[PDB]
Amino acid sequence: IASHSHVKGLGLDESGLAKQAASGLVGQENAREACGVIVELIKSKKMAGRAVLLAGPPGTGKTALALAIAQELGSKVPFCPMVGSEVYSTEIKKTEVLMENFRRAIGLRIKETKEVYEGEVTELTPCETENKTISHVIIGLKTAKGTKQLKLDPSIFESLQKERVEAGDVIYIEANSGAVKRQGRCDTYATEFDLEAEEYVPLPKGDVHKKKEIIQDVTLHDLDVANARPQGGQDILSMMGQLMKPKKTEITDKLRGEINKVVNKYIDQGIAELVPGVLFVDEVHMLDIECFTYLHRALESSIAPIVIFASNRGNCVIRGTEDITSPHGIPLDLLDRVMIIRTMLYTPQEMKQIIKIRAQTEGINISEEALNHLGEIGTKTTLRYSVQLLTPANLLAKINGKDSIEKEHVEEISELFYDAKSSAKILADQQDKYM
Amino acid sequence: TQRIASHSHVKGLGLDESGLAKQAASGLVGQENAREACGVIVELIKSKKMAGRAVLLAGPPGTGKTALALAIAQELGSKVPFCPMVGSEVYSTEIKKTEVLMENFRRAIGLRIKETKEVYEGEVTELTPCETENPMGGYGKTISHVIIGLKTAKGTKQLKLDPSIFESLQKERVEAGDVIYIEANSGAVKRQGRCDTYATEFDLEAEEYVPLPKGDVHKKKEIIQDVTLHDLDVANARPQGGQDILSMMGQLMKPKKTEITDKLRGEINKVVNKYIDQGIAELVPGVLFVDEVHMLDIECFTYLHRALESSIAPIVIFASNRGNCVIRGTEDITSPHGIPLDLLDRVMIIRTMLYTPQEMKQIIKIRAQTEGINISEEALNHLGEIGTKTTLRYSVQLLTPANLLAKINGKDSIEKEHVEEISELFYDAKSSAKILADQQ
Amino acid sequence: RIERIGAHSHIRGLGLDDALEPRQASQGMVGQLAARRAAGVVLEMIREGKIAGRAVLIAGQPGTGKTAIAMGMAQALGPDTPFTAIAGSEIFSLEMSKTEALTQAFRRSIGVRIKEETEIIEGEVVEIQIDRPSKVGKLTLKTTEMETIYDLGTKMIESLTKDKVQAGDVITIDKATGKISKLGRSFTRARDYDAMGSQTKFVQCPDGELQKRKEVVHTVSLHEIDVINSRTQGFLALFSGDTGEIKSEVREQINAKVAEWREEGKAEIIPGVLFIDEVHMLDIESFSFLNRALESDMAPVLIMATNRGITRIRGTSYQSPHGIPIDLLDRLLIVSTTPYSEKDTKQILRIRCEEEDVEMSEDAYTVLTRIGLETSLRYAIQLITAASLVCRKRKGTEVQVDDIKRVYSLFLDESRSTQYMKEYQDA
Amino acid sequence: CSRTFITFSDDATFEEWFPQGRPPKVPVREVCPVTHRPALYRDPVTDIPYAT
Amino acid sequence: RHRLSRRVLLEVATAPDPPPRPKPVKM
Ligand SMILES: Nc1ncnc2c1ncn2[C@@H]1O[C@H](COP(=O)(O)OP(=O)(O)O)[C@@H](O)[C@H]1O
Ligand SMILES: Nc1ncnc2c1ncn2[C@@H]1O[C@H](COP(=O)(O)OP(=O)(O)O)[C@@H](O)[C@H]1O
Ligand SMILES: Nc1ncnc2c1ncn2[C@@H]1O[C@H](COP(=O)(O)OP(=O)(O)O)[C@@H](O)[C@H]1O
Repeated sequence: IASHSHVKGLGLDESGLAKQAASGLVGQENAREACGVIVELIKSKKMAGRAVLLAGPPGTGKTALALAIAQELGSKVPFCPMVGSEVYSTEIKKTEVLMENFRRAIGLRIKETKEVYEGEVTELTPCETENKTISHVIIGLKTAKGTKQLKLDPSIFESLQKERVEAGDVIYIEANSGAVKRQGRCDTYATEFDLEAEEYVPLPKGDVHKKKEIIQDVTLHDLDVANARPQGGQDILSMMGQLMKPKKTEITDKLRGEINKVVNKYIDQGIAELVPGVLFVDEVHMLDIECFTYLHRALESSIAPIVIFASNRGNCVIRGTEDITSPHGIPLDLLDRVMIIRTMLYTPQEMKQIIKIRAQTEGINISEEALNHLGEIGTKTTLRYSVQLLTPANLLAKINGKDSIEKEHVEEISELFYDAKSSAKILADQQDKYM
Repeated sequence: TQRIASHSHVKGLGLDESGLAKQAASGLVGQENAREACGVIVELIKSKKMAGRAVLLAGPPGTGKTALALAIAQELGSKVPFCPMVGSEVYSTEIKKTEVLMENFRRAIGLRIKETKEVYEGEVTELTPCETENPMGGYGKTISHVIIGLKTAKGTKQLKLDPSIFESLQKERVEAGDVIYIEANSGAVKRQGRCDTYATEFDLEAEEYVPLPKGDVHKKKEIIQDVTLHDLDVANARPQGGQDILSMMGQLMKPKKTEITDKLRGEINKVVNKYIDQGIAELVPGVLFVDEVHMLDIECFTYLHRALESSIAPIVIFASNRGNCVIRGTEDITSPHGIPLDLLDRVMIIRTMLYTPQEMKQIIKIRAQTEGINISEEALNHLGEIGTKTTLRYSVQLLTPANLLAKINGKDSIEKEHVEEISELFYDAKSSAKILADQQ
Repeated sequence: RIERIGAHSHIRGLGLDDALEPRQASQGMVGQLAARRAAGVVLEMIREGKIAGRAVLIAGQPGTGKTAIAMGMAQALGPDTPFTAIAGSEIFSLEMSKTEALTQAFRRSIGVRIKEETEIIEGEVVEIQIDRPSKVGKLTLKTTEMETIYDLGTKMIESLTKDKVQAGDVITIDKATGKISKLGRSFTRARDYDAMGSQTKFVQCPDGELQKRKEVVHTVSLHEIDVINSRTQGFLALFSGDTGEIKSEVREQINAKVAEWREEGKAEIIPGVLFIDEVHMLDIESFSFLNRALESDMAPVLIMATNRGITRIRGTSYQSPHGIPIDLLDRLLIVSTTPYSEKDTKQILRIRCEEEDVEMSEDAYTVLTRIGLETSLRYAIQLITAASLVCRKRKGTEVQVDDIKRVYSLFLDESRSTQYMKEYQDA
Repeated sequence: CSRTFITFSDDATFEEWFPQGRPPKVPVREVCPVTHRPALYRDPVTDIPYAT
Repeated sequence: RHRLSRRVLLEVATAPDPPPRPKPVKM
């Protein structure tokens, strides 16, 4: 399935200049060679809070360039595609969404080492003692290497009881999280009973006591929401997730402050590695004046990531003010903090080659005559409309017994289907009949 | 207790066997064109065939919309459910507007269900095992049956049960000389304590000794439940009990409706069909009376003719009072009757006429008969006269205070002077409006 | 069984041929050849599901078959393909935002069918022994072809005792979990035959091998996945009212794991359709979100029925065609529906009356078509059942012209009530 | 037809041991000695049932 | 009705009473 897959990179030469036909992107050469500097800045890991505004008429590739920016940096750096309509949340403060997205666009790759206990359990004798709670528990795990006994806390024994485990089965234990899973009974006892509800898993290999390093990559918003909405095993605090489980509002001292301090403590000791992200806030032109005004302090923060806005309107009334208008629907105070990037409106040839590129993406064999007729049909309409009469055309050609698409196919598909402009006149004609 | 209301006089539409409205019958008078129009939809409801039909009672204020609207619930009878609601009940603080509409749509669709179950009661006299001649190898005898003797006020009979019933009894920890409860269809056995008749002394323990159960030891009586689709929906939505800690959240208010349609296309809406086709339940489609519909928001009006197009929906009897008025929630829209043109295109409008002096006089007489007032012929005539000036509401409301003034003045029937004195102590809307316009 | 017919129950699917050529009055769809052909094309595009993120709008005069075409597509699509019908006004919820409602609606039409090959047993219980003291027992299952004896274990015995099955019952034993699902009873009865009990019912025993490898399937929607994965509240995806999904911690993870499952072949894809009726109710923010919500491989196609013309967009003061901004209107291509002619309205009324099982005379058809052409089609359709009741009340057989003419005077369609609204009721 | 047996392989005596007992109740009102009224109490000191 | 007025408490401060020893057998 492909909806915006034709874009796979800015398609730029080593000198930054945009390669006319490359990476499935054609046209907008200036905008792409400009976004080259943006991606170079993002890979530098030096600046913070720099904003960009991809401005242009509808269907001009600003979003295409935004996704090509993500494709250029790769899947290693975090990318957070966000629409301007996600801020109008009813369960949490409006500015909270913006701040948690700014925090969520910051990545944190932290290598971690953890231990693991596993094998076939031989016996489990809970050490009894007077307090009159169970003191400890001796568990013997037999593996292909050897059999060893170990003492664990009563919480692990309780968890095992939750699993309803018995003596002689296979279990997986983790001392870091404390979660103990039930992989099933040992495999050698498959011949014991005729048929049972237990699952049989081969005797775990390797040493009973084994460790391993895991190179995990997460974001700071994950730690923020984990410290704001804690979780754990065998703790009644989980009740918070049943009666007190609305969306959280991490205070300043928690969103900032302590989380940053602990992350710096992890970094400066050689365990973590910072990776900036890219916050692509599309359809920013419809945010509230409050959001625009908070973006001031949001971007000026030394932690804020590189933001790439994308406006569509030319000059309209700012939402939330109801009386004042500004370019792009964004107030001028915020517009001074962004590096606006133009987006040229596509020309007949550029549009034709865009249609061509899009055709070969989702396995469509279009003939040259039909391709050229699509150019004629497009110069009268928008590119996004002319680039969509391909899948219906291919499906209709598959019905006519023709392997390819001809003139008549796209002419009948262009007749069954109308477009915005061609359908607006139909309503203007029958004005007092549509209600 | 009666507690006479404002519409406790309408007993029905008053239609003859041929479907023609009588001049005065079943409390209603006049409005023949309307009482015959809203009578066809009664048969439409009694057919249980159509879904989503709508009839709009559109007329001036006080013409009788609510009068002959709730009278349909009388003709249809109380057996079929009737869910009335005013247009102001949609606005809520914990449930979205367009959802209260759906919740009321399923509350009007009733589903009566019937079940038959045998029942056992009486003091157990003895429980002796029935021997099985060594079914397995030579270990020991086996319980093939268990002879149980139950004592009741009618008589004492011995009965056999299965060995699984014997195990259930043994684990139930009951003894002899007490009252038990058996249901063979399911097998579960319940206990009702001992027999208060002979088993308990003056001791204090409230073991709930049930007296010797009166009646035959074996009894069967079909239980007839009357559950609506909204009741079962809320039940599957807000479970009950004292287990499954998720259900233990009885401290929270939990008003949280907005039943997701997944639970509609899935549960009860499906088991309803599986019981109907099985011959256990009978669907009883009801009525959804929505008066003051002009109060619904534009979103509500839009959702209305999307829920009315569903195969599962009851009839709707709207009552629009406004004339050409602006739709609530929009601007510079002058849709007639305060209802969007699109929705008016889907409803059948029944126009009620304006009452003449004689019809209002009959209405006043009927309301006086209902309230129990012994109004005289002169007082009735004067009430009709002074009601031709104002609306019918004020005219017919001057029966209780007039009767009080009469009783206070040593009377047993409203006289011509009593309503005149009350007519000066109280006045109608127009008089107060003129008095206000004359003042600041 | 008992689910009364609705205004759209008569259409059982688009009356199209194998070449997407709409027939005149086949499969309940009457006239409207162009829009029906367009809907057939988009449906053929739906049953293929190789592109996701497209939209198609059906516009026309009020009462021309927009929702009718939507229901026809829904029916011709059949099950095994999620179809979600929502009105524009349904997303205005109080427990979640508009964008959240739109995401839920979209993901509710994306199905994930996980094929599971679980081996089980299926046979008639002949004998069961269980030695209570751990406890041990045995089981004997019979099928029409063979029989065998099983040496039940402790947990199998526990499960069978919880189910408490007895001889003669036909059951299925999940070798993996041990769940016992009893389909009914074989030709066996009389536990004691002297105790009370309900009526007995019997069904044939299973055939073929006792143990056989069958194929179960679990089909759930992406919305249900994100839901049950949202929080640890047990048995979610029903929960009567509550969805507060998180964007990244849940949604992106669900998408990634579904992609991974498609990679190895656990459950690849089954896209659906989201018919958004009366989309003019959506706010400017809803369209703003829809702009980029369609730009995703997990964005199923949506169908919108519009009745408005050049009218301001809700939530603002911008005049635009179809009450939809030209930003969202740039993707979706529009389909035009032609007003039904005389012979089209007549045949529509004929089919709709034959659906309600009512017989109308030849002149009844003519007069009702006259009314439904001078008036709206919906009123002429509503007058089919109303006129079918007076006839029965007079012990008639088929609706005549007099019954229709009487029920026409009994009610008012749209204009005979506004023209009489000359009394200044209230404003 | 499906029958059901439960056998006490240990010993046939356990066939009766489980359904053992049958101690029917035989109490009656203990009329008081003073006024011959139906007794409602039992004096802890005398142990004699009284009613007034 | 039984508010235990003050003076009653002062009076209750008197030495306690001996317990009984009931073992009668008669009508
Ligand atoms: N550089 C480009 N190369 C090829 N196609 C493009 C390019 N830019 C835009 N398009 C086409 O335009 C369509 C919509 O572009 P979009 O990213 O929505 O622009 P906007 O954000 O201005 O609406 C896409 O389907 C895409 O095929
Ligand atoms: N057909 C009727 N027969 C008897 N009384 C009527 C009739 N119609 C209206 N009324 C009387 O008029 C009063 C007000 O009418 P109501 O139905 O409340 O007005 P509306 O429905 O127009 O708001 C009622 O209390 C009722 O007693
Ligand atoms: N193609 C069709 N075939 C049969 N009946 C139709 C057709 N189109 C519309 N109708 C009839 O019109 C009535 C309402 O149509 P509707 O779906 O509301 O049109 P719209 O969506 O334009 O308002 C339905 O009761 C239906 O019987």
